[PDB]
Amino acid sequence: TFRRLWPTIAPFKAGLIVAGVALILNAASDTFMLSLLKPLLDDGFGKTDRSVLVWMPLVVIGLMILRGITSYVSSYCISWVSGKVVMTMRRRLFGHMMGMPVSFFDKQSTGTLLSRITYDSEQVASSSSGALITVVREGASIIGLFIMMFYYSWQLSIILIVLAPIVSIAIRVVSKRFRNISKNMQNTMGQVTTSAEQMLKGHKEVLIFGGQEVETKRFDKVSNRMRLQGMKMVSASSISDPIIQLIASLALAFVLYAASFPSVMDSLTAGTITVVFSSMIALMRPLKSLTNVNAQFQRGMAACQTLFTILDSEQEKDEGKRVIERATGDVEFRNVTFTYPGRDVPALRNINLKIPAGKTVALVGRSGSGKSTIASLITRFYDIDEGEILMDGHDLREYTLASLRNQVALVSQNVHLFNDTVANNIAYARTEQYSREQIEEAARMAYAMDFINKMDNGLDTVIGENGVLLSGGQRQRIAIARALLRDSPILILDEATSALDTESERAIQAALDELQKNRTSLVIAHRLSTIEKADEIVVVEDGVIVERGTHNDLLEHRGVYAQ
Amino acid sequence: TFRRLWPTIAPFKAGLIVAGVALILNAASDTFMLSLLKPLLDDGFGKTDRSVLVWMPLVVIGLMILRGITSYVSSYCISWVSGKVVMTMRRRLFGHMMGMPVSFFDKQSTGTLLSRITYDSEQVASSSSGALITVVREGASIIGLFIMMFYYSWQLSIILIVLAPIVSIAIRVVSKRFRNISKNMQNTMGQVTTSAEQMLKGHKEVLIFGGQEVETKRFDKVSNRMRLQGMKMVSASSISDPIIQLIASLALAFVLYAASFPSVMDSLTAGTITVVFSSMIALMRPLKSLTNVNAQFQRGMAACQTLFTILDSEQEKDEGKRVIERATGDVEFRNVTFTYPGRDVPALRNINLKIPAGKTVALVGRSGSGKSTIASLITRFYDIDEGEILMDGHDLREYTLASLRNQVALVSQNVHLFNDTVANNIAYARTEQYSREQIEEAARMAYAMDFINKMDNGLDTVIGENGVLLSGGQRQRIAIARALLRDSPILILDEATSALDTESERAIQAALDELQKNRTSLVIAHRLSTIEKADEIVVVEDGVIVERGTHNDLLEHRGVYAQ
Repeated sequence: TFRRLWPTIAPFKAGLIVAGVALILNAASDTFMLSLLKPLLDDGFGKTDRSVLVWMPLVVIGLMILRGITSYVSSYCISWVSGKVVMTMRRRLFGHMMGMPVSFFDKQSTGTLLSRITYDSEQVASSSSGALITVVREGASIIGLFIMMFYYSWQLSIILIVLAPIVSIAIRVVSKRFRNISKNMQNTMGQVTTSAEQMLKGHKEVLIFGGQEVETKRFDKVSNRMRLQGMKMVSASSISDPIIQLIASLALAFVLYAASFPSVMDSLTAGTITVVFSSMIALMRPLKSLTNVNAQFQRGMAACQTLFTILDSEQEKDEGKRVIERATGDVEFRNVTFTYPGRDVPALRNINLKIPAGKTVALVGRSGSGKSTIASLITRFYDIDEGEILMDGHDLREYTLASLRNQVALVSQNVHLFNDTVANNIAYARTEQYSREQIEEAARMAYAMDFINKMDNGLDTVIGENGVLLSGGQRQRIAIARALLRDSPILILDEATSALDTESERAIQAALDELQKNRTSLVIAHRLSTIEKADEIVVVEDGVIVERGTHNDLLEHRGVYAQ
Repeated sequence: TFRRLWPTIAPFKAGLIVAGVALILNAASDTFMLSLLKPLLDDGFGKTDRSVLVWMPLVVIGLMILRGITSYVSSYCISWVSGKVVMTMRRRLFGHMMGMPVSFFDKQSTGTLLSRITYDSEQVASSSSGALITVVREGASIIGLFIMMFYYSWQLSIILIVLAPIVSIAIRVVSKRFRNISKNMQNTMGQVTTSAEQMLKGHKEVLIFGGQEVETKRFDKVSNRMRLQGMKMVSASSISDPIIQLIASLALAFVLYAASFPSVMDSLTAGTITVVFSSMIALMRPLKSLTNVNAQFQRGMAACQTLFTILDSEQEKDEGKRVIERATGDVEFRNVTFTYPGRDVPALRNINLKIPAGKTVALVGRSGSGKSTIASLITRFYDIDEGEILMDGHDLREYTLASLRNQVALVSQNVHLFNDTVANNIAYARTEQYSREQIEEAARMAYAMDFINKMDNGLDTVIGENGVLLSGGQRQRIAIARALLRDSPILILDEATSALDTESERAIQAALDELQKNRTSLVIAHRLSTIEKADEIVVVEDGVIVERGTHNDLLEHRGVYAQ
């Protein structure tokens, strides 16, 4: 139940199994390397036999080469499984995030989603594989050390297997106690840090009201309290390991005393006691690691639960089913009002605008509200809170999203150029339904083939980031070319600020009459030239419409039309 | 950095010396613990059978008690030094931050200054002190271990002091080689991660054009590349430790093979070789710890350099020296252009404005473009780029900043409340000057008797870490009381209340009557009732004044009155 991850890692069980075998060999390498001490001392520097010290360097090098090569094999295989489960997790996560509605993508998570794909998904497999290493390698180290101690000295091994659970619980209970103490001290330290934050935050009022003398005198007390809290934190942290080592040394002294008093014991040779004591020092580390393996694993699976919440989150609802291809019917807004998801202030009041068929009715004015969100409403980026958007005699909630978004083409300057070729970028998604002849025809009709064909290889060069890096005016032309692959009877034109693209601005306008040759066009205009050729103008400020005139007819209540 | 840091830590050299000698004793303790093996293997299981195995465990417990006590003493004393140097660093840094211009706080550095107060100031003492811990301790371990070898086996100790330079340079060079190998792979991983980010930042375009299939395919490609880069990165990272251990094992095997010669043997007892190889295995850690010493001290000095760059930055320009006590003169904005720091668009365009003394000149901006900056210019938060503010017949560059800020008083509902008494938050840096009777009179004139009675102790209640949680109206009434008590000749009413409450609203109205009846007030307004009561209303849009008259006078072109 706590995993919900085994199906994803199931196809790669071979890597886990071979990594476990490699780690078993890794632990056995150190176990045999410590077992070497008995021939090193008994057969070596005890009874004089130098022949055992001739091959002892060679067997040390052999076991160390085994240890290095099996450590690398374990790392490679466990990281291969981690890499492939990360690849599958990121693949599913990205496939689900692309389908998620943009309201989730808008300001709920914008830069941390890369961390979800990159950092948290890495952390899941990193912590899980670290836990598996720490429970296999170190567990087998404990088992091998106890086997060796049983084999060489079953008496001291019995004493050690009596106290090893005892010293394990002694480590675990004091670690938990001091970690809880450190958590309480951390909470207090965070409170004082937030007090310092509040001291820093009112910088403007310190300058006017009085000066820095009182603030410095109070920060002296706050920083002294921070210093005392830090000293107590590090004191509680540094009193932990000494106690653990002291209890481990109590166990060490008990084991050494088990060789002292019983005359039936102390039949060990020098090598046997050396091995059974080096086994204790080599067992201290696995005992310390096995106690903390569950915390690491639970951290990993907590990150994995965080990554699963996004994975199985609500996706973009596709309840509408009306399929539409080349709608000649026009869009109409009837008292539709939209509030931004995240806020409560309606940025768009009841809109009764009906944009006609084939016309170029624009929207004028920086409303700081749902002026731009009408574009989002046409393409169903943000679902309309109340009202109906009726295009071609049917509400947008009835249409299939895939068919509907094919009807609408969005032209802007903030255009995400996909990391592909120019031909694929201006024929994205439907890269096979348009052939390179259509690409050339649309580029020539876009008044944009001159610089595209100038661009290195032409239509087959790479347009992506860290590439040719076309400009914003050139991005307008590329988006217009993508729209001039047609199959988009609804045009929505952002127009940006129209920062003097000049012959490319004339390209935008010539291509705009080419688009509006048959397209129902809604322009969120910031250029008066588009207003001049606009057949109708509706001006919205602060989410409320003020006029529905037409340029010179609109000058009855001028306001800011001159500017 | 350390050259200029050392005076700061100089008064606390006693703690450094005590921690250093404690670490010397800790190193000596663990080396004596290793040295105890020679009695254990010679006078114990060796030639002399018994009469040492009660001495040995008792001395082991004593040495481990010494090890724990010395470790805790070193941790506490080095933490005391770290605390008393970080407290001085934080105090100096905060005293310089309070003196820096508001432009430094306003988006040149966000609330992460707290981190530079807390985190990057800690890391220095965390990196330096830890480096010292790893300098004095591990070196004293090294100086211990070789001596422990020299006392027991000079023959093997010569081989080991030949090799330990060789092993040290081998460890250092392979570590440098593999870190240099790893950082290039890290750069490539960052590049493909940025490519994945650019894939993520196209969600609107992908949804419009239905390229989720193409996006999933290209993300499969980039995620496979990411997985391969991760596998190569962890391979390069995990091929380092095996090579280090193999080189150390070559050194160990060479030592052990040299022990096989008759010249080295015939003097190494069972305990002598045991202590020699125990010293060998214990000598692994200090060398890597010295490499980590160099790395840690470099990182700490980098952080300290960052903090010093923050410390020695340019401060508030206090070149003016003219002192003003009661500024009864009219204020004048005369041909003034202000540009926001970090931006090129002038928030305030070149415009002229008179602020007659004793009059409530109202400044009206719906958008806020250049509205609130007029309040900031008088208080010299942001220095005026062009033009002079002729206050009382002199430029503010001539006036001393302290007196100028004493004359003016900013009033808003966004006023932050200091974590002091209400009697001290109502008089900041003036509670020692204005007596409690004046505090009572200010509370009486502030019409905050109900809210000051909501406080428990009343006049002397503590509004600390949001202890009382005064609301926007309550906070505005406290700031109003502060303005009354300080008796600022110039008032700047933010009027950010924006028609909230009634008793607080009438309190604001009556209190601004008490204030502005004998006090010039540059009011930026949201409530239109204040605008009607205002004498000279100045409508400001896009940094330029459009209409400078009365409500009925400039009703010819209302602009924003009907809103």
